[PDB]
Amino acid sequence: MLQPKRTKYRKPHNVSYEGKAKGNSYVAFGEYGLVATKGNWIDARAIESARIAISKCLGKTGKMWIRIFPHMSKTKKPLEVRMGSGKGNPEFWVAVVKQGTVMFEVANIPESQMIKALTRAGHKLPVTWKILKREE
Amino acid sequence: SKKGVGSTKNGRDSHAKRLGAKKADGQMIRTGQIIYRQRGTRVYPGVNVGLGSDDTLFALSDGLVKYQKFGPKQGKTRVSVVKHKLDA
RNA sequence: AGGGGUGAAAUUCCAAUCGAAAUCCGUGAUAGCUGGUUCUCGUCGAAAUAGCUUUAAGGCUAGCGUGAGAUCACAAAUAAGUGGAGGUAAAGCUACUGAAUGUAUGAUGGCGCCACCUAGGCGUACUGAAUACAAUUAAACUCUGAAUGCCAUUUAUUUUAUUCUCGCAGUCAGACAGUGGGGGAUAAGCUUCAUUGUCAAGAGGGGAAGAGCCCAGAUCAUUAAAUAAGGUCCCCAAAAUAUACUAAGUGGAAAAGGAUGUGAAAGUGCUAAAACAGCAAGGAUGUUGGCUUAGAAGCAGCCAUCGUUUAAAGAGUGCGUAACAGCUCACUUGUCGAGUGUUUUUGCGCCGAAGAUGUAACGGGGCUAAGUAUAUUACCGAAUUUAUGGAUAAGAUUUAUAUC
RNA sequence: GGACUGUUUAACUAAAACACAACUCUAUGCCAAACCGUAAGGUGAUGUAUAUGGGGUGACACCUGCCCAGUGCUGGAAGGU
RNA sequence: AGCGAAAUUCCUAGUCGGGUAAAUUCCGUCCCGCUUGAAUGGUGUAACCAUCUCUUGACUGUCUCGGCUAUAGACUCGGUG
RNA sequence: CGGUCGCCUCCUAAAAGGUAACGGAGGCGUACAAAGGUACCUUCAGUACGGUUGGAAAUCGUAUGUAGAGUGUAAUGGUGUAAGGGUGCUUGACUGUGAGACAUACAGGUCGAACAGGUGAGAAAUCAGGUCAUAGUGAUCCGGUGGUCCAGUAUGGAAUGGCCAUCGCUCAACGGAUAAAAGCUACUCCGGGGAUAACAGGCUGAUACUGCCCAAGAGUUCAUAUCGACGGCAGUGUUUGGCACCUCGAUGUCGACUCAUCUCAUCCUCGAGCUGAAGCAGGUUCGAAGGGUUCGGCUGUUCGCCGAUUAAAGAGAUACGUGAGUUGGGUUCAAACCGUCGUGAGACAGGUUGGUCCCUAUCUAUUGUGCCCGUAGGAAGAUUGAAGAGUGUUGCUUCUAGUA
RNA sequence: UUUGGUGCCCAUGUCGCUGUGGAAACACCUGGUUCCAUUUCGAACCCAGCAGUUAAGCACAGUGGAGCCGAAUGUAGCUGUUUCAGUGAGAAUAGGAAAGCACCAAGC
RNA sequence: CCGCCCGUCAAACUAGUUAAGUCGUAACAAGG
RNA sequence: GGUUCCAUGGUGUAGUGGAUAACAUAUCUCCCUGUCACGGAGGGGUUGCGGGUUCGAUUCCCGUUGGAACCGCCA
RNA sequence: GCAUCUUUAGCUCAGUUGGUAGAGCAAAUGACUCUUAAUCAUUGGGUCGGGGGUUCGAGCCCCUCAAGAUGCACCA
RNA sequence: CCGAUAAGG
Ligand SMILES: *C(=O)[C@@H](N)CCCC[NH3+]
Ligand SMILES: [K+]
Ligand SMILES: [Mg+2]
Ligand SMILES: [Mg+2]
Ligand SMILES: [Mg+2]
Ligand SMILES: [Mg+2]
Ligand SMILES: [Mg+2]
Ligand SMILES: [Mg+2]
Ligand SMILES: [Mg+2]
Ligand SMILES: [Mg+2]
Ligand SMILES: [Mg+2]
Ligand SMILES: [Mg+2]
Ligand SMILES: [Mg+2]
Ligand SMILES: [Mg+2]
Ligand SMILES: [Mg+2]
Ligand SMILES: [Mg+2]
Ligand SMILES: [Mg+2]
Ligand SMILES: [Mg+2]
Ligand SMILES: [Mg+2]
Ligand SMILES: [Mg+2]
Ligand SMILES: [Mg+2]
Ligand SMILES: [Mg+2]
Ligand SMILES: [Mg+2]
Ligand SMILES: [Mg+2]
Ligand SMILES: [Mg+2]
Ligand SMILES: [Mg+2]
Ligand SMILES: [Mg+2]
Ligand SMILES: [Mg+2]
Ligand SMILES: [Mg+2]
Ligand SMILES: [Mg+2]
Ligand SMILES: [Mg+2]
Ligand SMILES: [Mg+2]
Ligand SMILES: [Mg+2]
Ligand SMILES: [Mg+2]
Ligand SMILES: [Mg+2]
Ligand SMILES: [Mg+2]
Ligand SMILES: [Mg+2]
Ligand SMILES: [Mg+2]
Ligand SMILES: [Mg+2]
Ligand SMILES: [Mg+2]
Ligand SMILES: [Mg+2]
Ligand SMILES: [Mg+2]
Ligand SMILES: [Mg+2]
Ligand SMILES: [Mg+2]
Ligand SMILES: [Mg+2]
Ligand SMILES: [Mg+2]
Ligand SMILES: [Mg+2]
Ligand SMILES: [Mg+2]
Ligand SMILES: [Mg+2]
Ligand SMILES: [Mg+2]
Ligand SMILES: [Mg+2]
Ligand SMILES: [Mg+2]
Ligand SMILES: [Mg+2]
Ligand SMILES: [Mg+2]
Ligand SMILES: [Mg+2]
Ligand SMILES: [Mg+2]
Ligand SMILES: [Mg+2]
Ligand SMILES: [Mg+2]
Ligand SMILES: [Mg+2]
Ligand SMILES: [Mg+2]
Ligand SMILES: [Mg+2]
Ligand SMILES: [Mg+2]
Ligand SMILES: [Mg+2]
Ligand SMILES: [Mg+2]
Ligand SMILES: [Mg+2]
Ligand SMILES: [Mg+2]
Ligand SMILES: [Mg+2]
Ligand SMILES: [Mg+2]
Ligand SMILES: [Mg+2]
Ligand SMILES: [Mg+2]
Ligand SMILES: [Mg+2]
Ligand SMILES: [Mg+2]
Ligand SMILES: [Mg+2]
Ligand SMILES: [Mg+2]
Ligand SMILES: [Mg+2]
Ligand SMILES: [Mg+2]
Ligand SMILES: [Mg+2]
Ligand SMILES: [Mg+2]
Ligand SMILES: [Mg+2]
Ligand SMILES: [Mg+2]
Ligand SMILES: [Mg+2]
Ligand SMILES: [Mg+2]
Ligand SMILES: [Mg+2]
Ligand SMILES: [Mg+2]
Ligand SMILES: [Mg+2]
Ligand SMILES: [Mg+2]
Ligand SMILES: [Mg+2]
Ligand SMILES: [Mg+2]
Ligand SMILES: [Mg+2]
Ligand SMILES: [Mg+2]
Ligand SMILES: [Mg+2]
Ligand SMILES: [Mg+2]
Ligand SMILES: [Mg+2]
Ligand SMILES: [Mg+2]
Ligand SMILES: [Mg+2]
Ligand SMILES: [Mg+2]
Ligand SMILES: [Mg+2]
Ligand SMILES: [Mg+2]
Repeated sequence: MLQPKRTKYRKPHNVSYEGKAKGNSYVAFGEYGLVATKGNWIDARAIESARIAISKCLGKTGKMWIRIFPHMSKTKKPLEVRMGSGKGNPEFWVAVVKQGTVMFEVANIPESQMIKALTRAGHKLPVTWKILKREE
Repeated sequence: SKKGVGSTKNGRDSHAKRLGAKKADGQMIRTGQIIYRQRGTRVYPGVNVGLGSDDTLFALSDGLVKYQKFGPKQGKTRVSVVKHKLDA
């Protein structure tokens, strides 16, 4: 569970996922990458599921990079509570994924395993994923 | 069931001081009129422009106000009152 | 005998009435709360906001209306140009503050193994300061950084008022739609703000039916004409050509995901020195390699992942055998004589798709166009505009009570 | 559960509620305490502590423990206000 | 002290035994009694109760399960309304 | 009930200003005779090197470093020759004023050129009407104190006032009702509100339930016979919830009885695929709503546990169907007691005993039965059948056959 | 024109490296007895003089190392109407860059 | 007498019985 | 679900308005006794975790754990 | 039901929040005594309940099971 | 003031 060690403010305003791609737009560490086609909020739980999936379907020498990180937190008012009396407490951490951000990249294992690995990682995420390669 | 609700702790705010520019560039001005209200000198004073006990810029003579950018990397602002200078 | 009586006590009883009788008087008590308030026409026409309030269903002042007067330009509006203030959108984090990924050099500790009881040393499954490279995040981060909007001025045009003074108000429960946000869960026909509009206080046409969506603003009459949104098989006024697509009634509601549905395009491999599929044949030897496993030896985990002959053959393609074995395939050759294979971007479609009266997810009948996309020329369509006439308000020429 | 017989909300509650015989505490020496009134006057009572008024418990049997810090009540020398 | 899942027990339809083919009610007992308890009394108690609660014999249309008969209505005619 | 009530700083606040929420973070009800005024001089923190006590870090010297230092304080803005540090002299932390502006409903607040008097620093120019700036504060009335060129109720005084300065309010509910003020009402009453809750409806679908997508694994071996993690996407309205749109000039709210109707996410019966299906009996999935889907003990109960049967004892909706159809056991009137809270009147989704359930059906809907008229001459008979309604459940034994 | 002083500017003006220079001037320098001064030091400030001096500073030429600036194209955001026309950033890059504008005194 | 010995509590078996359990020291001397 | 209190040695509790932590029991050593208990002498041992303010935090401030005490109603 | 916790040598329990485990009893062994008790030393003894997954590495972190116990509904 | 002394021999 990726989680920031400390934050200045416990309850920040949510960060919009509508728009194009600011950074993390092109594969620059590996050479195959999982691009998104639909901006959405995905939490550290989905990252861990996807990361564990990649590692289980990886080999003995493959290497992977996780680009996105759940910097922003989100709150949730307790159940059966009427509106008012302040904001709720932080519950889960979410990374902001915009349309066009490369979430996971893989390298150093043949192409078919890498294509399969990115597929299982993207089936764990809500965004509509797509495979991309690194420019020569 | 209401389940009860917690209590909020920060609901305090102060009156908004109506700061900012008062006289725009090119506007004619008489002596003693406010040109810029600020907290700390955001706009430096030039010629024919004074300072107060609240860092408020006021004119010292008749004329047209004029802003000129100066300072390192043109990051400092300066105001002045260019006198009527009609001079026949 | 009533701010009293009586009460084996229940707030019992005290003339069908008792948390304190009945009747008259003060009295027409008071009610920031409901309800009601009676003839007509013409001109104009709001607000549901800010501050204060023992204030929140009320009140005062300001804001918005109306009547009278003044200000002619220096006042106020509509466009073009110019100057300036700002720190938002965006972007960036070697330009700071936090958060934060990988690589390389690495303080640091953990971890050891020694010597030494204290000064330490050699490697660290690993932790990770600082630096370099590459990449990230932010309402309360900024080395930067717009547009719009705002202020002022210049020019052109328009109005005597959006400016000033006086008289009389009403309003202080708002609603929805688009856009930027906060709270909520990127839920609410939710709640709270900023801005553009409508309704409130506004009919007409479209939306099948709808206060707030779109087109617009109703003085009265006309069985006149041209149009806006929207539409032209029938209900219901009005259309035709031409080119393609869909086979789902899709149209005429839906996601993650799945599929030799179909059309278009751009590349690449082989092919009449024979393509692909299928059919007919072979499809091996060391060997069943060796550890290993009761055993594996073409098909348990391994030690790996051999080499020759040869057209081809794999420590095998599976099934399968305790294991071999055996059937059989990946691979090669031959009958075969016209198309096959793959990648990428797209248009329209299929499944995913289950609720309670009755077709019931086109308004209905129906429709393979009467569906979708494109081009040309038309038409219908409002209380809009034009045309004829009647009524009326304010400004002008002017005084006939005439024309604008 | 109430000892019992009884009484109670006329006109939604008859009961475990009220009352009852019994126990205890307290006040009261008589022009008594208590009570109605403003007072006179009167009830108590033409009664006299084996009597009267009030608080609590409620046949009968066995029991009723500790605390006098706070409050209430009674008494108290002086001293302070 | 006495009593105790109580007209008191939240957890709790507490554990166990009895009653029943089967028992959130009932009877006895157990006791972390959240928060029982001694004159706002504690524990027992023969008789009594249009009191509350549980088991049981006889008894029956309460029920399995509904059916028949007679009147007064309802229904029809005349009058008031 | 809890929290807050005045002022100041940042964000939300959408680059002028302004802008709300029981939105997100913090402070203030001061401090300084120097931390004021003036003249002069002077400039970081940290780090590197070198040095007794002295140590990672006291002080010294040199260098580097462009602010991470300081500026009394909560933040923001400003400021590195400054507004920061030191020294000398001083008290302008003056008197009477005040053109012109900012912001404002008012009351109040903020800046201020310049004039006269007399001073402080400085050679002089110049600066000084409190501090780098924004919080550090409370109206009126009443009374007290100091000064005073005013009044002194026939006159002279005095008393008592007037003017200026000043003092007494966590009047903090901070534009302050009065100098002085807490609770219960189930014994209750009045004026109103769906401006505002409890039942039901409406919107939402967080939660709940049903389903699907990926495949880690479990499963003599084997993801997909049967399960299915970590994750994701939907459907229903079906539990607990959110909003407060309809109803407070009344929509009767639990359970039971009677009558049932509808949906399918199917409990039985009916058909089929797969099976880790030998047979019997099972598991899962698909199709299917025609019919059926028991009686009892305890509890008001729905629910629930238990007993005995059955082919089965299904999940829901219909104002959690049904009181102008029944009941009133429960909740919730007045009575009474127990435990607990309160000093108390009283109170408890704590417990217990008792306790009024009205209406003759006008319209429509429905079950039956009639009159009139039409069906084109009238009447009496017998028919076809467009559109319909009713029923549809299933078990046991024997044989087949102890055969497959 | 060059040197010296100064104002305006506020890195395309800086930091640094390599060399050259002084006639006059600028500077170090020579001493503290005078005016003046050290929170202690004639270091500094202030005096009165130019013996020595080109290390410094200062002034010139080179140096693209660090720092700074930064075109055109394209893109993100905006305004309208479109689903296209303007507006146009930030980042990155070719590259520029060894300051510039005036006044005064001296030999020129 | 560094003798003897009593009564609660705790454990087991059937108030008794039990080799080495806990709190005291009541009785046997003038047993203090 | 909300609100108030507490966390100090091995165990039970005081203090500190920032500069400092004690009491009792318990523990250890030594007298003591035939021995032991009791007795006598001496010795020793302390702020729940975090994170801010200050030159300095047990104390001051905000959060996070554990243990308690109160409330959670009107329909 | 749900959410929550626990399963650790023969028994009762700490383990530490990742480098693979001890404490106290019980047992045994000695020492010790005439011999015991007691005492004292020493001492063997673990499938961290069963599997999966993360990690270089799981008693330790996350899931599913097996057996119990808790707190929230035997509809307010 | 003044208490105790494991079992079988
Ligand atoms: C009382 O507790 C009700 N609000 C609960 C009803 C639950 C029905 N599933
Ligand atoms: K109502
Ligand atoms: Mg402000
Ligand atoms: Mg009165
Ligand atoms: Mg009463
Ligand atoms: Mg009466
Ligand atoms: Mg009246
Ligand atoms: Mg009144
Ligand atoms: Mg009008
Ligand atoms: Mg309006
Ligand atoms: Mg408004
Ligand atoms: Mg009112
Ligand atoms: Mg008004
Ligand atoms: Mg941004
Ligand atoms: Mg950064
Ligand atoms: Mg509004
Ligand atoms: Mg509003
Ligand atoms: Mg809106
Ligand atoms: Mg929002
Ligand atoms: Mg919103
Ligand atoms: Mg609304
Ligand atoms: Mg209105
Ligand atoms: Mg309209
Ligand atoms: Mg219409
Ligand atoms: Mg009109
Ligand atoms: Mg036309
Ligand atoms: Mg048209
Ligand atoms: Mg037509
Ligand atoms: Mg359809
Ligand atoms: Mg396909
Ligand atoms: Mg295609
Ligand atoms: Mg539809
Ligand atoms: Mg027309
Ligand atoms: Mg018209
Ligand atoms: Mg009785
Ligand atoms: Mg009786
Ligand atoms: Mg009665
Ligand atoms: Mg009665
Ligand atoms: Mg008398
Ligand atoms: Mg008498
Ligand atoms: Mg009594
Ligand atoms: Mg009694
Ligand atoms: Mg007593
Ligand atoms: Mg006393
Ligand atoms: Mg007394
Ligand atoms: Mg007792
Ligand atoms: Mg007893
Ligand atoms: Mg009972
Ligand atoms: Mg029983
Ligand atoms: Mg009962
Ligand atoms: Mg009993
Ligand atoms: Mg009692
Ligand atoms: Mg008593
Ligand atoms: Mg009793
Ligand atoms: Mg009776
Ligand atoms: Mg009759
Ligand atoms: Mg009749
Ligand atoms: Mg309150
Ligand atoms: Mg602004
Ligand atoms: Mg703005
Ligand atoms: Mg500050
Ligand atoms: Mg000074
Ligand atoms: Mg100062
Ligand atoms: Mg007064
Ligand atoms: Mg006089
Ligand atoms: Mg106020
Ligand atoms: Mg105010
Ligand atoms: Mg009323
Ligand atoms: Mg409403
Ligand atoms: Mg509701
Ligand atoms: Mg949903
Ligand atoms: Mg299988
Ligand atoms: Mg829905
Ligand atoms: Mg349901
Ligand atoms: Mg509203
Ligand atoms: Mg309704
Ligand atoms: Mg009505
Ligand atoms: Mg009615
Ligand atoms: Mg009714
Ligand atoms: Mg089905
Ligand atoms: Mg049929
Ligand atoms: Mg019975
Ligand atoms: Mg419902
Ligand atoms: Mg119902
Ligand atoms: Mg039902
Ligand atoms: Mg409900
Ligand atoms: Mg009904
Ligand atoms: Mg009913
Ligand atoms: Mg009835
Ligand atoms: Mg009805
Ligand atoms: Mg009842
Ligand atoms: Mg009854
Ligand atoms: Mg009562
Ligand atoms: Mg009491
Ligand atoms: Mg019909
Ligand atoms: Mg030189
Ligand atoms: Mg109640
Ligand atoms: Mg021996």
